[PDB]
Amino acid sequence: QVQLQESGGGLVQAGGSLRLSCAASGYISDAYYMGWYRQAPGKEREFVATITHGTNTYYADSVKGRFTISRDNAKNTVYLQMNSLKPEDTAVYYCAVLETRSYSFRYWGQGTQVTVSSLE
Ligand SMILES: [K+]
Ligand SMILES: [K+]
Ligand SMILES: [K+]
Ligand SMILES: [K+]
Repeated sequence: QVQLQESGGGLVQAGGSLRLSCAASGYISDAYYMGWYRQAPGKEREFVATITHGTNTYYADSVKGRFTISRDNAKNTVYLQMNSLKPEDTAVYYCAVLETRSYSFRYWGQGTQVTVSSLE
């Protein structure tokens, strides 16, 4: 039903910063989760961060202390601020919504590529 659209991917230096955003085309309950996942070369997709109730967050340990998730409730948009970027953060980043009526359905965006370069 609702369409999720990521923006902000690109090519960034190791140690750099990048901010992704994901806007939904319809109303998302403040009590649903909006989150980020990523899929790196040769690996399965993995959880990155999620947020609900405006400010209640959870991060994968691989990114905790480097990435920040935030959310604008009115605008149905979630954001992923990346700092201290590492080459191992290179991946396609996908935003997702998890409904909390029954925790049974997840909705996915189309993905945005983030490439962290080790070349100086
Ligand atoms: K809160
Ligand atoms: K927390
Ligand atoms: K909303
Ligand atoms: K450089």
